[PDB]
Amino acid sequence: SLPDLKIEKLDEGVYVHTSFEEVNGWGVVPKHGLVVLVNAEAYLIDTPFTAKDTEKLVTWFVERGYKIKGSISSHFHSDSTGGIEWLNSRSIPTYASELTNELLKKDGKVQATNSFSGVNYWLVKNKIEVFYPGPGHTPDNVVVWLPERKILFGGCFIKPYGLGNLGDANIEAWPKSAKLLKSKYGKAKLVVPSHSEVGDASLLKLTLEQAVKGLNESKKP
Ligand SMILES: [Zn+2]
Ligand SMILES: [Zn+2]
Repeated sequence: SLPDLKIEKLDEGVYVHTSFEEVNGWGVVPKHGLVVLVNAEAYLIDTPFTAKDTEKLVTWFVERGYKIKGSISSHFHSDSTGGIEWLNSRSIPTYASELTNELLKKDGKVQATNSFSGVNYWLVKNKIEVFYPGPGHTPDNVVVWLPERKILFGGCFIKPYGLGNLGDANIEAWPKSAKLLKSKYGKAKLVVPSHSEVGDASLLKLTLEQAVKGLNESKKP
């Protein structure tokens, strides 16, 4: 009564996990995150929505011989953070920016056990980089960059065709943030949005255009 968790190889050492929720007005919405393999260590880039799918995901990798070293959540909404509590319960390190952890707390959610400040953060040196482009979809949204394969996980900041719900957005800042992100990751081979298909670096430009339009629409009565 709700489509099963998918796990699909995207590139060498990189898998996309897709979990599903019904969202009022939007239908059955896929949520994409990654699993990144560094030698025999696995890192979750976003959790699924639920504890149950987070556990399915972890078990798939552990069964195949990988050690779950950590998760990083790209923003505070539950499509990035739903599994943090379960991971914490299993003593799997969970990561989020300081600002994401603040907004988890404000939202009455379980926090990541580890936090980081600043604009650039290496989760794994030379392998998994976290970048804060500025506010957009949410105040805290970050992207995750995999330098070896030139893969950008955009999370819910990358919105090539429409912005989604602006309830927690900073629409005034989003164009400036999008310009920064576009300027920094023109090199991306694959850009992975949360809620639409994988594309290339062109999704950075499309997101900027959407942000610009959305800011314009915000200024109409
Ligand atoms: Zn969100
Ligand atoms: Zn989302």
